[PDB]
Amino acid sequence: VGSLNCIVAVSQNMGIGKNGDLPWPPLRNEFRYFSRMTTTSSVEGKQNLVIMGKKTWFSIPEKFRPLKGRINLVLSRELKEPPQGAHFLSRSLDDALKLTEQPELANKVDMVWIVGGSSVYKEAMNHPGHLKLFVTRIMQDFESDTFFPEIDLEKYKLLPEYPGVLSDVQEEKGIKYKFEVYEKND
Ligand SMILES: Nc1nc(N)c2cc(CNc3cc(Cl)ccc3Cl)cnc2n1
Repeated sequence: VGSLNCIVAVSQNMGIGKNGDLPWPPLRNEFRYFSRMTTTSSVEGKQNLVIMGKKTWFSIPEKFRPLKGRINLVLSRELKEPPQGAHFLSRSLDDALKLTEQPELANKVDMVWIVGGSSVYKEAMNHPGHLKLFVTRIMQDFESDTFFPEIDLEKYKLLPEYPGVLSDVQEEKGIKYKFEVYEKND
């Protein structure tokens, strides 16, 4: 299995959701970036795995589920089988990553991308090991009801650039944003 990664877009007051939708109007190129980063696999004959909580799964418009070209795994203790359109179900993050070593996944998965929501991000971020965060900073405040966990900069180093990742300020629908990549290894 390849690298372990979180990807997120967050507003200036750390918001990632309001009522199961984006705090901000849709940003088409920002989404294109999320799709390209999560879908692109370095390794022939493998796909990337996306891991998400139940609420994150149901927040994706039906037409985009499952995320195409990616293996889709949902996390839930309540659900007893993968939701309609999803591929895998695990009770927890540690379980999902364990499954990634089983015969049925071991040779199929390249990168793993955690795509939300708050508790799954939080658990990943303080679990020892090599982890990157791909963070889009939406540089305004947006009313939100779910939030990104604190990034501990003592552990997470902001990379000065990354191949495939624009370094400069982006702007869509009047809203400035920028892409960042953080890395820890502990
Ligand atoms: N950088 C970044 N990282 C993520 N994890 C993202 C996740 C999504 C989720 N997809 C989606 C979700 C809702 Cl709530 C409404 C409509 C759509 Cl198309 C969209 N953009 C993302 N950008």
